[PDB]
Amino acid sequence: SDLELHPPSYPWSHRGLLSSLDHTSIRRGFQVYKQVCSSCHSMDYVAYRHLVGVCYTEEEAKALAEEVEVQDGPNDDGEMFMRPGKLSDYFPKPYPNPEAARAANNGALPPDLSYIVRARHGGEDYVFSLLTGYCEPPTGVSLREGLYFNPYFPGQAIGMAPPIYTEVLEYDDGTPATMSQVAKDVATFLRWASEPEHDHRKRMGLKMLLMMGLLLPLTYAMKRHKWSVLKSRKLAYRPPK
Amino acid sequence: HLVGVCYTEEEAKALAEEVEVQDGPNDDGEMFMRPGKLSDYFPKPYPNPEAARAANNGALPPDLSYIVRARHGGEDYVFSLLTGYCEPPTGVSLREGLYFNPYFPGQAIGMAPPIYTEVLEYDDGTPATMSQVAKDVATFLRWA
Amino acid sequence: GREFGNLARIRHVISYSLSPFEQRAFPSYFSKGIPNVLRRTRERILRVAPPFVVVYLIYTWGNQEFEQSKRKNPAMYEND
Amino acid sequence: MTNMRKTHPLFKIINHSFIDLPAPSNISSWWNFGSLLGVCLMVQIITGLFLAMHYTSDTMTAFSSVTHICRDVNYGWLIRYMHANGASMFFICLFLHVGRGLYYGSYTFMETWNIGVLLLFAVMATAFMGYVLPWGQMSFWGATVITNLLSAIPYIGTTLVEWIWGGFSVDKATLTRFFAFHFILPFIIAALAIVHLLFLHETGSNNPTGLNSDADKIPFHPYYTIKDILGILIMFLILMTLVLFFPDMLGDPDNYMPANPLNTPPHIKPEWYFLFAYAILRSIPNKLGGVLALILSILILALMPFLHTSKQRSLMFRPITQILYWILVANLLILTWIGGQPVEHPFIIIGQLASISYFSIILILMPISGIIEDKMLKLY
Amino acid sequence: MTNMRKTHPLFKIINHSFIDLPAPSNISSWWNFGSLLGVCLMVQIITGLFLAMHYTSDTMTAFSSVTHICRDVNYGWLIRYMHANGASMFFICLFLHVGRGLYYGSYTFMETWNIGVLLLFAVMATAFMGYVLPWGQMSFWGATVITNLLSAIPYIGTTLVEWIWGGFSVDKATLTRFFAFHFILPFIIAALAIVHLLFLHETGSNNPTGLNSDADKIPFHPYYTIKDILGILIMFLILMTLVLFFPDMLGDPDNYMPANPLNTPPHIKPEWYFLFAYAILRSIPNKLGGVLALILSILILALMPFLHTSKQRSLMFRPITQILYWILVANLLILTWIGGQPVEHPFIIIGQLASISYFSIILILMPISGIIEDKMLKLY
Amino acid sequence: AAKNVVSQFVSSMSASADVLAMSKIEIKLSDIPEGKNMAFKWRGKPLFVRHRTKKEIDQEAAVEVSQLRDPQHDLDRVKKPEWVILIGVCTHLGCVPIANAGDFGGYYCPCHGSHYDASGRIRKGPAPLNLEVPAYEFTSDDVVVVG
Ligand code: HEC
Ligand code: HEC
Ligand code: HEM
Ligand code: HEM
Ligand code: HEM
Ligand code: HEM
Ligand code: FES
Repeated sequence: SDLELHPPSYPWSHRGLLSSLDHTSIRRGFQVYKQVCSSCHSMDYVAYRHLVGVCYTEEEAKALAEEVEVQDGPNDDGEMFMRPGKLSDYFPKPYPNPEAARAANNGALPPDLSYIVRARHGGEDYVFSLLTGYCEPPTGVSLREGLYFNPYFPGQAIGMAPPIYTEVLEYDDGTPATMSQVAKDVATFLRWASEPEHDHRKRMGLKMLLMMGLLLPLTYAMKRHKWSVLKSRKLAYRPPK
Repeated sequence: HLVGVCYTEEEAKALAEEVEVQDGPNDDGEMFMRPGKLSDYFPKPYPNPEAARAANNGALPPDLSYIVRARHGGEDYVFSLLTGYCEPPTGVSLREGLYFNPYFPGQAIGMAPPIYTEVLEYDDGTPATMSQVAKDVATFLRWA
Repeated sequence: GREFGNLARIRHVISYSLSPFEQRAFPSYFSKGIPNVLRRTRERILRVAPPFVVVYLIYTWGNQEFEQSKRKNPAMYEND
Repeated sequence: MTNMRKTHPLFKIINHSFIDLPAPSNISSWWNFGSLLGVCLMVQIITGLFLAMHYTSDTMTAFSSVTHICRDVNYGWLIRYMHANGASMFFICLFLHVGRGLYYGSYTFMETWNIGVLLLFAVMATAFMGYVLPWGQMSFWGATVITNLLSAIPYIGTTLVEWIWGGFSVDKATLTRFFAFHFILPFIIAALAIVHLLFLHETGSNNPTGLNSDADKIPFHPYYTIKDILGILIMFLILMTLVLFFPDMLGDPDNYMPANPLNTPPHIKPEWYFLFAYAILRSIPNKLGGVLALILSILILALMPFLHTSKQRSLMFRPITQILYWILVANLLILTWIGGQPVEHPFIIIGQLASISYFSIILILMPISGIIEDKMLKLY
Repeated sequence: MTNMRKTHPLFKIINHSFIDLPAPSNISSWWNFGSLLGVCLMVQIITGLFLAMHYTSDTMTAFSSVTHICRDVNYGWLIRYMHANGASMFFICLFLHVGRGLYYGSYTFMETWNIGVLLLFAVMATAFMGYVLPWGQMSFWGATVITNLLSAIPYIGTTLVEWIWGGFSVDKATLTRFFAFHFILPFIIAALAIVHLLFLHETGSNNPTGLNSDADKIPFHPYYTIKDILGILIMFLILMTLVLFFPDMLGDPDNYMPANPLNTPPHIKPEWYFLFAYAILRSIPNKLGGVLALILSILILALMPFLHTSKQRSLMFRPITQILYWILVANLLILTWIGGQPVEHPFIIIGQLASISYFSIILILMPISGIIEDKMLKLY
Repeated sequence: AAKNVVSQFVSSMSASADVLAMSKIEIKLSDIPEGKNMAFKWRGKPLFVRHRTKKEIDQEAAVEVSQLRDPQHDLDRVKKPEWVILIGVCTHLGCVPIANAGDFGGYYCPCHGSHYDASGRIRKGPAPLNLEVPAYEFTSDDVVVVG
């Protein structure tokens, strides 16, 4: 069907005008991506050093980077070799090229989730509604293998199997990993991944509002000084008759 | 680039088709070999310069696309280098994998003498002496 | 060629002004700003507003007409 | 001694154009807007220069360079979104400047008006190629659609489009030459703005009453200096609340995907300030008709000084033409709304009626109304 | 009435600058050269614009884009070699323009001279970063050497060089920002040339006799119009024979290799128009002293109007200072030769004596010679 | 406001985050065994590190300063003589020296045959100068910070 279903507005902790992101939720959503979403989706523009000072310390992010193996080279014989990862390494590819993703995902290409709440209408609301909106198809419509019904996906036939259920991973802080909690955490993490400057942007905006609230009446007062020399000027016509 | 300079369209197409080049990816993301085409560039002998250094005893054979314009003397330097391999004088000790060439800077080149008399057979019946082959390849390098 | 001194010919006109340090920058700002703004908006509201009012009506009608254009016609699938 | 301000040959021009310039005392805040445009131009140039130290005009690396600017350059996201929202602020100030010129009869300064419409064409071309530059999905498909409809010219159109492309489609050569042209045109815009200021300064500015303001003129400094400073501060407030709080309310989300030639978007738009012209371009079911409709929809401002049939310059004392002017602003907003809508019912008939009404109000209704208004004052 | 050439506000500027401008009748072919510079500047801009249509400022593809211009773009080799040999022609015309100004006493037009010195600094910086742009071996190593001499500045130099580099050495960020700055500086050069012409037309131009040429002045059109067109055509003859017959007699062969940070060249030089400054800097056995020697060499060229101690303006009637001037030009030729030589015997002592004689001739010998001439002519 | 704007644009012209990440090396640690040198990658250049013995230290210190091609002793090349850290680029044509080769028992270049000792000095070959030593910093002995 060509009819579309808009996702609703959720009360996010960063929804407000000066409201920053909850960094524990970004840490939990990074764990959700690492354990679930990294098998199919890529994060080509995010590195491990971006996690320092946001969700993890330097040594925690160093351990996270060294858990994986990165292709590197050329060696002195001219051959490629695996090495442990470091902080300057970006997040590992699931597939070496998109045609391998097409072959491994029944013809569908799992998109790079680095701008996925910036490239979709709804933002993180759309991601939450897509992850928590898998349901049985209604009567009249039928779907084949490799397809799953999702009313928030355009066309209502998504090639992605439902990846999140109750207790799909174990959190580091002991939070109960329900489907809604895991989806909210990964939506917060994807919002941070699309907008890493978000808290700094809102702090800059707060300083800008304070500075403009200081400076606009003062510049208005200077203008009205230099113009109130003219705005009380009185004229008189005195013809000699 | 050889069409209209040295070869015809079908001659350059046969020259391209007689070598096998790299193509990919296919529908399942696997690299594969294919016959060459006219738009294909000349094939690299090595995939990376470290493999070239490993194969050529440390030394890296340079890319000869501007080797006339990147050397002082131009094709005179190439003709003097290719025809100027001589025995070293007394007092000069030369290691393995190095060859005396007085036109090379430092007089110790890592390239073995690559051309001799009947080093190949020409298509037009020109006798393949060392000087003729060196002059022909210097003219080709000046064109390149 | 066109500067102060040769702009216009003015006769018998007296101007009075005072220093900006002598007078207030906001002399009765609200108590005379509000009726002046009300006078200006009542002299211009009938010329300005009704085009934008009918833009709002056309916008709402077009959006709702597109929404019922995407609506399924119940007259179909009635014969069988 | 010697007055250095009125004698030094570099300070004499600065004095005559900004300090001792006789300006009308009663010009409203609308007369700020052109100065804002100049400031916006400088802002764009400055931000553009700081985008040019990290941007690469290669189709493999353009999106990667833009993401590298946003993520790794210190405050690079700030400069990029300042550049984008400053282009939007440029078009806001440009539209209000043109509306001031239309309302107050400032088009009788004919040379200034013609240099203006040349500047408007140059700014639209610069913004189009700049929007192509990040090489997103939306940039590639907008460039493809605009050049494909530019191919409608008979007997030269396909050759001209393949010459502009440098190939069979929108490719690497198109992006690199668009980077060069987008770099070079704002300096031509600055030179044309200098010519614009000269052609205005031969005769002074207009006032909202439309009368000869020679009896009441004041120096530009300090009155319009501090007024322009206040307008600059307010425009900076709106620009920074557009950048720091709602950085994507005016852009399209689909530009954050990489350019896929295989995948077409379900709905193709230019950015909002082109949108009304796009609506006019699709109000005629003929390719040449739509192209000429767009060209005359921009060039009707150049045709405007020959349509003035009234004995009063401004619209301050002309209520019927005021009503027609606000109806014109109304259906310009309507065409802007239609241009972002897909081509089904009732958007097609609304856009056709809006384009017909736009051309009939500018061409027919305003001179007839001016004749009627002259008849009411016992002048005709 | 219909004298539009002197009533139209745009056309009267071109009239007053190029048609009815009173010029001295007796100015030689040397006075052509500055006009050539403007034309050469335009040529550079035009060629650069087309070179900007296919060049990518990425370290992995800058050399590849240059080879693609020279091989695959239709007449792209012609555009590139016209750009390089036009840079050489621009510096030839700059040297002859500066030599005319030094010989004929034209430095007494002090504002024109100082705007010229700023123009010369801007053109040298533009040509340096433009030579960095093709990303050969010599481009990278010359940029590294010149930035290290900039790092010789105490207590702020190292942080300034890592700020200009955008990192630890010459790299991707340096090349991209050098492309941005190399694009933007010639338009500032054009604006400074407009200021140059403004100051000169304020003061009038000089003649080879150094006398007041108000008694015998001719219109610029058509005399100097056809004379500068003849000069432009001669300059295009020399430029096109340099492009089409000897394209590499001024360039360096090692720039035809890709940039290798691992391999250093055996001898590192800049281009020929920087060789005299390189020899001046290299002669003093210190870093900060050599950088100050280069800066103060161009600064004593700027300081030249304060050293004129003669009652005559030009050198036409001053044979001793003529001899000193030709010794100075000869010394500049020697310094240009030494700058292209490596540091062995006797090039160090020849360059040291050459730089010492250069500063002694400019700072000491010429005013003493002018005083001796004033004694010999019985002036005082 | 003008301070913050100018400072932000100047800081934008400075080094980016990826360049600052690539400038510092991961921990070299004490993985170097006795006699063996190992090579890492740093700024597109090889970096050799080696443990050094006291007999080799005295053998390198026996060679004087002014009598060589370039005046440089062994004592000012390294701060602690236990380790030697150097950039592994041959300075003739930009090749890579071979670990533990040559007549001096140091490095040897297979490109044109430049003999290097344990200190990186040139003694036999067409190399115009030495192998340069980076400026490193000594923390506690489990970590050495070069870069
Ligand atoms: C392999 C089974 C995957 C897992 C694990 C995850 N995703 Fe995925 N995703 C996959 C495919 C094959 C597709 C494309 C399907 C199609 O029909 O296009 C997707 C798509 C998405 C999208 C994009 C939706 C859109 O409108 O384009 C999103 C936002 C998405 N997937 C989210 C997502 C998250 C958050 C995951 C971790 C829990 C995740 N996916 C895992 C394949 C697979
Ligand atoms: C493998 C044995 C090669 C054959 C076949 C050819 N060349 Fe070569 N060449 C080779 C090496 C390993 C090197 C570098 C050695 C060194 O000491 O640097 C070279 C070098 C050159 C050069 C560059 C000379 C210079 O001054 O840099 C040239 C111009 C050259 N070789 C020419 C050349 C020609 C024309 C060949 C075909 C007949 C040829 N070489 C074959 C290795 C090998
Ligand atoms: C000479 C000065 C200018 C330079 C050097 C310049 C340079 C650039 C560069 C490099 C980009 C790509 C980076 C990006 O994606 O934002 C860009 C984008 C853009 N530029 Fe400019 N620009 C200049 C002036 C202007 C002007 C005057 C306008 C307005 C008409 C403009 C409008 C745009 C737009 C709309 C974009 C797209 C922004 C986006 O990605 O959303 N530019 N410019
Ligand atoms: C590139 C963007 C533009 C800039 C920078 C610019 C600049 C200026 C400036 C500085 C002024 C004088 C101050 C003022 O009166 O507001 C002005 C006035 C004017 N401009 Fe522009 N302008 C631009 C676009 C245009 C366009 C597109 C037009 C034509 C529709 C135009 C027509 C005029 C007119 C008629 C005036 C006279 C105002 C009056 O006296 O009423 N300008 N412009
Ligand atoms: C704004 C106008 C200009 C643009 C867009 C421009 C652009 C370029 C570009 C893209 C290159 C690299 C292509 C190449 O290597 O040939 C280049 C090279 C160069 N440019 Fe410019 N340029 C401009 C003006 C100038 C000026 C005024 C000069 C000084 C006379 C100059 C001097 C050079 C030099 C010396 C090179 C190196 C030539 C070479 O080694 O191949 N450019 N320019
Ligand atoms: C950017 C390159 C330059 C351009 C385009 C330029 C342009 C011009 C032009 C068009 C003239 C008038 C025609 C003439 O007399 O030759 C002129 C004259 C002059 N220029 Fe330049 N110039 C340049 C560089 C310089 C420099 C570097 C200096 C300072 C050393 C300088 C100082 C002068 C002087 C003193 C005159 C007066 C000539 C006289 O009356 O004797 N110019 N220039
Ligand atoms: S490159 Fe190492 S010995 Fe020549």
